[PDB]
Amino acid sequence: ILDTNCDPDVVDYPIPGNDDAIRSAALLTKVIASAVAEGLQAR
Amino acid sequence: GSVIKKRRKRMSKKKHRKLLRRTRVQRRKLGK
Amino acid sequence: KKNVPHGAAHIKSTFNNTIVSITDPQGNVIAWASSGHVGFKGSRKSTPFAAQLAAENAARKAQEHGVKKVDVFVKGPGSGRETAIRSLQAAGLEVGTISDVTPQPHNGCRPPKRRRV
Amino acid sequence: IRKYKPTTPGRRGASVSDFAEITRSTPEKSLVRPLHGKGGRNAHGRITTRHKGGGHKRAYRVIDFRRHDKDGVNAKVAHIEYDPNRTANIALLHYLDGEKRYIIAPQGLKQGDVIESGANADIKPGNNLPLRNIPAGTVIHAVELRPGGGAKLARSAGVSIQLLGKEGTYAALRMPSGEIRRVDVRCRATVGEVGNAEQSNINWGKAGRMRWKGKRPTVRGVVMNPVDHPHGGGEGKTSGGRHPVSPWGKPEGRTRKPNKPSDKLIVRRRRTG
Amino acid sequence: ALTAEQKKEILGQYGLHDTDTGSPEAQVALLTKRIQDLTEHLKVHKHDHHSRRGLLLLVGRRRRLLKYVAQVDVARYRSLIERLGLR
Amino acid sequence: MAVVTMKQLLDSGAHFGHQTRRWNPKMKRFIFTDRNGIYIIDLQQTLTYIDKAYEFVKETVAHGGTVLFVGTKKQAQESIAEEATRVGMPYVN
Amino acid sequence: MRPYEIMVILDPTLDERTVAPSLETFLNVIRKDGGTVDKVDIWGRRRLAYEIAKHAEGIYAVIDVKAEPATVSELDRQLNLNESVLRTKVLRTDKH
Amino acid sequence: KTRKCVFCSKKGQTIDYKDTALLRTYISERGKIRARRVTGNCVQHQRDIAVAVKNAREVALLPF
RNA sequence: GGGAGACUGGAAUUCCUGGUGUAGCGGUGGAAUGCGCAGAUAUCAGGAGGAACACCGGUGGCGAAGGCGGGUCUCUGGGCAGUAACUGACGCUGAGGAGCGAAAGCGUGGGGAGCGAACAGGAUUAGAUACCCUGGUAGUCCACGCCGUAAACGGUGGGUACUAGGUGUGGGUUUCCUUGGGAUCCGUGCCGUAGCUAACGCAUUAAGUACCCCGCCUGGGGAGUACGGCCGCAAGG
Ligand SMILES: [Mg+2]
Ligand SMILES: [Mg+2]
Ligand SMILES: [Mg+2]
Ligand SMILES: [Mg+2]
Ligand SMILES: [Mg+2]
Ligand SMILES: [Mg+2]
Ligand SMILES: [Mg+2]
Ligand SMILES: [Mg+2]
Ligand SMILES: [Mg+2]
Repeated sequence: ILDTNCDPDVVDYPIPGNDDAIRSAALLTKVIASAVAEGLQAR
Repeated sequence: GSVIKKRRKRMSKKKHRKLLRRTRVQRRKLGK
Repeated sequence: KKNVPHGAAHIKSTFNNTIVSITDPQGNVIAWASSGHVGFKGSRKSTPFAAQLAAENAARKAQEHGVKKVDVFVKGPGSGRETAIRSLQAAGLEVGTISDVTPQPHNGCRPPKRRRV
Repeated sequence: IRKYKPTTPGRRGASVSDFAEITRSTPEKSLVRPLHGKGGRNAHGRITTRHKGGGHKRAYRVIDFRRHDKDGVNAKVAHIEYDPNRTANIALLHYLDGEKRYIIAPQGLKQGDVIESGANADIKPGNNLPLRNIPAGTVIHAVELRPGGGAKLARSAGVSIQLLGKEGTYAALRMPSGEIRRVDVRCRATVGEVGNAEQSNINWGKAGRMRWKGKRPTVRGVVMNPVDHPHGGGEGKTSGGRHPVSPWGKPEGRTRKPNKPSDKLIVRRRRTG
Repeated sequence: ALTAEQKKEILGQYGLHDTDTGSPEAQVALLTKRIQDLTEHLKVHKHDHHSRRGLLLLVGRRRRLLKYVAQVDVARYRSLIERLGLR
Repeated sequence: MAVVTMKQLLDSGAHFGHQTRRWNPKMKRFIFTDRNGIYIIDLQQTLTYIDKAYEFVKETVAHGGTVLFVGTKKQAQESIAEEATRVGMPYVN
Repeated sequence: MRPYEIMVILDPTLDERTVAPSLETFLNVIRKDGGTVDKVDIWGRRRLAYEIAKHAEGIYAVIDVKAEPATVSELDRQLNLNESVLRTKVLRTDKH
Repeated sequence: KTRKCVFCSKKGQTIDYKDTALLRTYISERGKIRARRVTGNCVQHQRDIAVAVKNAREVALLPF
């Protein structure tokens, strides 16, 4: 999860957003959890 | 690698071309 | 003399000086000004204050003829465009509309070399 | 262009015209008229134009420069012959009427193709057309100087006039020299560029060919006496002793037409460079 | 390059049997026809520099096929040569 | 395909950035505007990269593999711990 | 033969009642040389984007010709030489 | 943008140099051609749209 | 954007003409050589000409390598997939040789807008024959021909069977949904273990595991120089 202080040459799959906001980080983690769950359900 | 050998070759080629430019007229007078 | 209700204005603001020239919708200029004419010279011509002074001088010269509303046409980059627009709008003239009429060469004439300094 | 071999000193770098595009080797007996050399002497018998003397006698090969008549009558080219008095080959027309005439044979004029004069003619190299009907921007040659006066501009080989934008009763022409002239639109013009473009690159090699063409030697004034040329001889190789001046005392100045002539048609002279 | 009829007729004329596509003689005939077409194309456009390389490649393939047929059966090779008018 | 909306993405507050000295000069591919000294992030490129990463994760889980988390700050330790205990996946707090 | 689409922009000063006869007279050459089906679409009196030979609007026309390359080239040449025509654009409809 | 395409996916539309409305819905406000990253289309249809816009500008159907 | 030939158009710079129009314009970290008061700079209309075709335009496409993108028309080379029909070893390399071959330069006839070798001056410096500024001859452009030189770099030759893979991109086909995913073969990317190396780094597009072929080397300068020979109008290789 990158921000204004990340390196695009280092990160390959940039996921912009914000990591300082606790609520934003929690929502992003929930979204990632839902995504991995929808990916697992296919097996 | 480095540029030492390249600079040496450049200097040698430049001196050779200067000598050729200087002796062009004499070479032409001899080869005419 | 003549009378003109409204017209256009052209702001050629290069990296050295700003030339403001007001004209009629036909294309006949009647009042122009610049930093070189207002007093600045050399590098002092490429400044926002000199551009504002030239713009206000042009606005005064146009009001002396009877111009009230102008449509602004700014040119290529250069510090003093917004400053000249503000000076024109504050000297007692209406901005009306603003357009950036900049010549964009589509890879036309080859530009000069690059500065090595 | 055919370059001769360096067999003798007279053929070191000599060249000649390939003579391509020429079908017949003889002219039309009915369109041949006599003409004798003059050696540059006017009616008074005195040598007027220097450097003109012995040369191979030639025929006239009458060429119609007006083409005012035979508008709706087409004509197919028969042969492409050589003309000594001209700089480019000539073309023999076989008019559908029955008569034959000669043309300057512009570039790209093959044998068998048909041309058609008149106002309703198509824009193609070879046929005549009035400037009023010729669209602006095309290329023409040997058009005229006055209505029905005859072709007088761009008649040499490889040269051509550029018809710029016309306006009113006048059309603008750019000459091969670069001059911008104006001519009344009522003038008949020939479309296409003159043929024999390879001309002007022939190396004569020796003085024999120029002497056969009728060009005598030319003596420079520096090697003459003060009584013959302003560039006095002196004692040694002199550079002239003064500014360059004609043998009759005329300096290398404008020497143009008299002041205030009937030159209202010209709008821009040529450039010196 | 070649249409579906001008090529089908050449195949039927220079083939070994019915529905014979790719035989030595048929391939050589097709390569010769393409070589003539490319030679005319180059005579029209004498500064291609790519059609010339293609022509050289096709000529190399034709030479390889000719060598193969000559090493296999000299009779068929000479027959094809006399029928096509090469060398 | 789209799973999250820009409305929710903006209501959550996932567009703030760092100060002037803590900015990456090479981030010209994602910066859109600078309001009140805060670098604003784009939305369309982010939505596209989200789908790209979704496809990547789908292919990864199809081939066989889970996602492992990591964290060191003292502001989301319990959050990540609960998420991990719920989803059955690695985590470090 | 091959198919081609010719977009013609004529002079706006002319009337709409002389566009079809002119196009027919210009296409008679193809009709007599190669022969093909014709499809004329006249929707002139359209404002142009920029100026063309000191003109504001123009008369657009679309023609479809399944004829030879030489035929379409001669037609384009005649249209360009004509004075009433202002612009011509020939496109290939089969593949290109 | 972010969508597959309107031609490579809808498979029910063509690209012609006469569809002034279709070309105006794709070019920018200043008459410039939009980038593929903004239009969200396949490379083939993007090149086709570019060629169509160029033909329109040549036949004087757009203000360049 | 594979090449060749032909036609055609826009932006932009330069020049000229017809209007408006003043005492500055160009230029630099500051300053003038330059353009003006003979009407400079600047704006509207018209005309002349030549290079290149903004936006689409990119870790994207093609080509054997150079290299190639305004639009239209004629020809043509190369490559991919599917059917899988046809001859059935005809497969790969290649000493000499032949062809193509970045830019620069020369001859012929043109054109030359801008840029711009040399050349003139303005400015700094103790000295500027340069970096900066002002004009500009060859050159950059067209057709016929020439020398065969580049960091022609992927500094990595062409061909064949294999080596966890992960993941964007261009193309042609299939099973599962019914717009989304798996499989199929080639190119183009970036990481990565096994393996290779002195390390950098390569790592299915090898620099790895194996083989056929051509060229090169046995220390740096001398010297890619002299001699003789070959190509070449000349430079030059
Ligand atoms: Mg004489
Ligand atoms: Mg004497
Ligand atoms: Mg005397
Ligand atoms: Mg003496
Ligand atoms: Mg060899
Ligand atoms: Mg060159
Ligand atoms: Mg030259
Ligand atoms: Mg200079
Ligand atoms: Mg040597």
